[PDB]
Amino acid sequence: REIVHIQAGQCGNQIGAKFWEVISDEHGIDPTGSYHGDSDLQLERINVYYNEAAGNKYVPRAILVDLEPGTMDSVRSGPFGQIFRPDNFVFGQSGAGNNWAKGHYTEGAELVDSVLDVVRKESESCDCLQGFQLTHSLGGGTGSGMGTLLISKIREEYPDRIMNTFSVVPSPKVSDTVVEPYNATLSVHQLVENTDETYCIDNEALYDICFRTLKLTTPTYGDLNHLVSATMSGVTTCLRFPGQLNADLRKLAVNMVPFPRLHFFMPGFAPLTSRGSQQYRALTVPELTQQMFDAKNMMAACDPRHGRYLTVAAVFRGRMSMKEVDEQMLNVQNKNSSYFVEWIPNNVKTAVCDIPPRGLKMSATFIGNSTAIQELFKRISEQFTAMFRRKAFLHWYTGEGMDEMEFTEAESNMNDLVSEYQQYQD
Amino acid sequence: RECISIHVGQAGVQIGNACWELYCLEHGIQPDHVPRAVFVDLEPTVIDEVRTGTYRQLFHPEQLITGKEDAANNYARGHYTIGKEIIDLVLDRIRKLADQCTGLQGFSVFHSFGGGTGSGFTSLLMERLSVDYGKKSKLEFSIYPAPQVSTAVVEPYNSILTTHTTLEHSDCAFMVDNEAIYDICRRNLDIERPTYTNLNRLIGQIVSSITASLRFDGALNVDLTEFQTNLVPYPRAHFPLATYAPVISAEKAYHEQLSVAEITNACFEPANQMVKCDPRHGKYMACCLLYRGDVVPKDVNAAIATIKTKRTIQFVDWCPTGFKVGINYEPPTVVPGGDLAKVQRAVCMLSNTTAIAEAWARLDHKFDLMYAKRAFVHWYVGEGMEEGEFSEAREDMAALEKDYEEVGVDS
Amino acid sequence: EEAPVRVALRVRPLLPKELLHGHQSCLQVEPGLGRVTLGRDRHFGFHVVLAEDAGQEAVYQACVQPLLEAFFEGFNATVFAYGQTGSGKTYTMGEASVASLLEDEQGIVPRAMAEAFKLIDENDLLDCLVHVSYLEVYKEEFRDLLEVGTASRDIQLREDERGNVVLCGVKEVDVEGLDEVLSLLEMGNAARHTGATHLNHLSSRSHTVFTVTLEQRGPGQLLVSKFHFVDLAGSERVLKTGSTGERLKESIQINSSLLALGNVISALGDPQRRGSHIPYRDSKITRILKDSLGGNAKTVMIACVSPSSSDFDETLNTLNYASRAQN
Ligand SMILES: CC(=O)O[C@H]1C(=O)[C@@]2(C)[C@H]([C@H](OC(=O)c3ccccc3)[C@]3(O)C[C@H](OC(=O)[C@H](O)[C@@H](NC(=O)c4ccccc4)c4ccccc4)C(C)=C1C3(C)C)[C@]1(OC(C)=O)CO[C@@H]1C[C@@H]2O
Ligand SMILES: Nc1nc2c(ncn2[C@@H]2O[C@H](COP(=O)(O)OP(=O)(O)OP(=O)(O)O)[C@@H](O)[C@H]2O)c(=O)[nH]1
Ligand SMILES: Nc1nc2c(ncn2[C@@H]2O[C@H](COP(=O)(O)OP(=O)(O)O)[C@@H](O)[C@H]2O)c(=O)[nH]1
Ligand SMILES: Nc1ncnc2c1ncn2[C@@H]1O[C@H](COP(=O)(O)OP(=O)(O)O)[C@@H](O)[C@H]1O
Ligand SMILES: [Mg+2]
Ligand SMILES: [Mg+2]
Repeated sequence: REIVHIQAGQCGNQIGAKFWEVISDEHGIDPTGSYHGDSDLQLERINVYYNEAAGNKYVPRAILVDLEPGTMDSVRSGPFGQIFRPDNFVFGQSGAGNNWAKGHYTEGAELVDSVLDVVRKESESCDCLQGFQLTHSLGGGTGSGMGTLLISKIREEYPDRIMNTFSVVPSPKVSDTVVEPYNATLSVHQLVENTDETYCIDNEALYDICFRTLKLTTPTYGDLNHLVSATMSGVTTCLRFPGQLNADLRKLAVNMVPFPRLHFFMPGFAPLTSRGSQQYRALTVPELTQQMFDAKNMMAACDPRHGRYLTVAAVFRGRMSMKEVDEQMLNVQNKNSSYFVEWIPNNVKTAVCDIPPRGLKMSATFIGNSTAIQELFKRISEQFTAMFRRKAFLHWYTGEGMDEMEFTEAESNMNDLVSEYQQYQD
Repeated sequence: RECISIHVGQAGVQIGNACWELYCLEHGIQPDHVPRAVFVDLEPTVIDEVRTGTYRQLFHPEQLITGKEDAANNYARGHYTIGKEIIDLVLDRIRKLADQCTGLQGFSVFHSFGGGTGSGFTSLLMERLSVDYGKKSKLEFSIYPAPQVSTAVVEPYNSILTTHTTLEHSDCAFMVDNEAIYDICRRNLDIERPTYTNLNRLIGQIVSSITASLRFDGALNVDLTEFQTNLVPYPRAHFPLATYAPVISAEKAYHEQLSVAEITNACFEPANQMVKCDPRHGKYMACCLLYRGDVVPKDVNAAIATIKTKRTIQFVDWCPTGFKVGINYEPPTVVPGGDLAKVQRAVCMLSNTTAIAEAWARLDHKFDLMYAKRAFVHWYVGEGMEEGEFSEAREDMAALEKDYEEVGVDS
Repeated sequence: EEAPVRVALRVRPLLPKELLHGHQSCLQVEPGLGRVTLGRDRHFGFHVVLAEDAGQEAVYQACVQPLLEAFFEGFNATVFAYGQTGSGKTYTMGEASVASLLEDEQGIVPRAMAEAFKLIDENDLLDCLVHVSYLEVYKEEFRDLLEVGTASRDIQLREDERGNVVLCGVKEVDVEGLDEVLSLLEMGNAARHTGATHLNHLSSRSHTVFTVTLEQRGPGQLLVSKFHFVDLAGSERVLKTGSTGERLKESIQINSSLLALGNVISALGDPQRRGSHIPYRDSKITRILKDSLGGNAKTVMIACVSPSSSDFDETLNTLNYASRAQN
């Protein structure tokens, strides 16, 4: 089973960079070098995220897309800047303007067909394709406009596979681009009709974890991308190793969403410790069962306690007992059982791998869907319609082919997407 | 003929892994005859477990079947298109095994409901076997859904659609659940790490009490075909409950002044029978036993007497006696990595009760709650289903529970 | 300005080829009592019940004549053709019907444009302009039927700040006569008879969209009325399970669109659910009926039911659908 990876945007570029720099270390891959796992267990399923060419090189089957050559030139000169086949770099020399419509109408359309050529080269390059990994951000037409333009051509091209969306939704109180939030509405207008799975990521929860719970003072972005890389690495290839009870992307797709409105997801990585001090003899699923289900250790900007739960998708890994999996899950089904909505009896999905990570003895990964994302996209809707009105620095978008009706239909689509969760909270 | 068997589902494949380890130890099967069964799964990884280290060298590998497509844990997708590409090769391999055997006995089927993958493939597999080899023995064991210890989100819908194919394609059926096996591993095994690798040993222990050294070299046989019309009252394919009693440790449980009658009476104690079908109101219609080890049959026709004279575990009114006594000479066998007892006599049991409809209510109301809001329907529409099959499955369970209402306790 | 739902029921008379196989009847239409005897026990009431002796002018005077006043008073108007394939949906709409030669045998479409110009010249004080638009919906996509071809990936939907459904990429013709209307609908049907000029692979399984629209302006009160001619797909359901590999997506289209529309009308079924979220966003034909379903609009439901016993359970499913939605 085979999956490829998409990188759009500078933030998506950094996310993908640290992701490959983690996941190649899990299989034991020297950058120029080869497999070096001391067991054969790291080798048995490497056809997922790699392709053999010469017994030494193992090329990551990935996509390199930006509207600026300097960011990917910084990537290719960095730590693992030799592991990519450089033809996979795809970029125009044009402006990386922050308009969604710049990346979706004109200055993305200059670069769509090359990306389509690369994904048609790499889809049927090898055996049966499984899914697609979209890492991008909403804070740039690189990720917002050209990202949704890519996957909107993909789902008309490939109606079969799974569209993993890794989005960076701008946090409301820490909004580091003042001219941003139109791009969020335009992005989410054409996410909800194309993908199936979106693990929305919010930066302020990462600052909350690494800066409050972890006592590491400096919030260097390498640590943030390191945490997001650990989060996504506790999803896919963890379920593509030997496991006691293993799943795939499609099982979580059938488990989590009620409806085919595809009902966005909240990721979470369980073991978070201060660097050396937090050795504490509290190491089990149980401590991790409690660590996943708090207001922190949740990458949503919204508070996940404030609202119901739809589906707990827990991913466990390490040598462990299933009775003290299901017993802890019954405790979660009984304590918070008020906002754990009752008419779906099992709200839990269990994913068990055999292997630990490289250094840690046991770890877990949480994937969530609550009604609390209503009180994140309502806040984004409020920040949209607040400074939609005065229009005085809105006329950047009009001359790029964007019309007046598109914004309002995007508003209504995102707003009744909020309204269905306004319904199902009760 | 050793009931050439099938296995499907990661539960089914691993439970056959431990069961098959018990098989290849209990006869002194060296790693140098032939494995007399097949392993089929829609994921290659669970099969490549055994195809990597232990028992890869044992097996001729040219006869196990994998599917390179998706896992597809939903009854619609598992029954339909994504499992269509595998069924024919499986049929040709099992007909090769039907040709190489001579005077076979039947089919023991190991799968589960917990996920659509080992359910719909299982369903049309049993359907095609009823077309091909319907004048044979069809025994099926599936792992029953949990009432509240459940794992899959989509846990009901698979089993609800699976209640049709278990009706008109097998006759005897076993549905043992995880929950009270965890209760066994806490209470009577006396460990606090229950992993599936021991539950698989327990089901392998109960099937090794059914079949293997009984049929293979030895002379005191008790027939499978003398079960399938000695365990149903009436030929609606009812659902007996099997229970392996001496689950005590060979480490701490040195109650070594032990006889047959203790575990014999412990075959009828409520909180030990691996399902939530205690005789609170369920009554007994047939309680065929199998003993292995040492038998003074005075213990048999004294334990039967002292159960008969309780008037608390009341039998069926119309069924006068329903017993059949299996006596085998050979003891069970303990795997060195295992945990079982190594006791010179041992008793498994099996019996059909009334209160299976209680677990059916536990599954049925659970189905109807999420059915009421039209919960997950778009996946099953996306692999070609309809509302009418849900309606037929609902009324199928209704007909089954009415049948258990009349022909059971009511006279 | 918000009105409840009006319902019209019409039986067609029996066609010969559905009788030549030796079929019989299963209905007993009670026009005064307002229901029918389906088989023996099924007695399903409605608003307007007509037997198998009805013309297009009878349904026109019964329902469209109250619709025309509201359309000439600034209210939205929508009629839609539901029923079995062969039960007479194309006859019920009768977009500029021709082959059915007799004057009582063409449908509402020439009749509304025949009665428009009697009041257009009388309403010459207010600004009155009438423009038309004829479209097709199939495979969860669109088709400009006033065009020989335009890519459905290039045509998308919109929505305005007032809160109504807006279209783009659609040809508009300010009409001044019935000749232009029936010419463009001759061409519309002549360029999509089997389905957008292509080999009929159940072209009646698609949806087709037509819309008449009148504006109102003098001190300049902008209240624009629409007179929709919606023409739906068939009421039947195809099991289809293995037909051509994985290409049962046509069944996915109609089954998803009508389960979505069924959840919409069943959300109007229980009055507890009519304060809930109405899932228009599952299908395009549901989004085009968003402002059409209630609000300031005007709604007449017509489900072409079958007379014979050969269509017994399918007409039962149709009557169940109308009893859940017929309102
Ligand atoms: C022997 C050992 O485990 O020491 C750890 C360690 O003590 C802790 C502090 C590590 C340490 O990580 C962090 O503090 C951290 C910093 C920024 C963002 C996220 C985490 C560690 O950096 C992390 C790292 O742990 C790993 O090696 C995991 O396999 C990790 N892989 C990488 O971090 C990695 C390193 C080099 C290149 C590429 C990747 C992993 C685990 C799960 C999923 C993905 C990756 C190492 C050795 C340690 C330190 C350095 C202290 C912890 O994090 C992870 C992901 O393992 C935080 O708590 C976990 C486990 C430990 O408590
Ligand atoms: N007792 C026992 N139960 C198991 C074991 N493995 C899994 N189960 C349970 O049985 C159910 C069936 O396992 P699955 O892995 O879903 O088998 P499947 O339905 O064919 O689906 P796949 O994942 O594709 O194999 C699971 O939901 C588990 O809850 C096991 O080893 N022992
Ligand atoms: N956590 C994290 N967020 C980032 C990083 N770089 C950028 N972002 C966020 O991503 C948003 C958009 O970045 P992006 O669109 O990729 O940059 P662009 O491609 O040049 O437009 C910005 O608002 C940043 O807040 C990073 O290294 N780490
Ligand atoms: N009530 C009716 N009165 C007279 N003719 C009818 C009636 N209903 C259907 N027909 C005839 O049946 C023919 C085919 O019906 P059609 O409208 O194509 O069915 P549908 O559009 O529902 O598939 C039409 O040419 C029409 O003349
Ligand atoms: Mg399995
Ligand atoms: Mg027709």
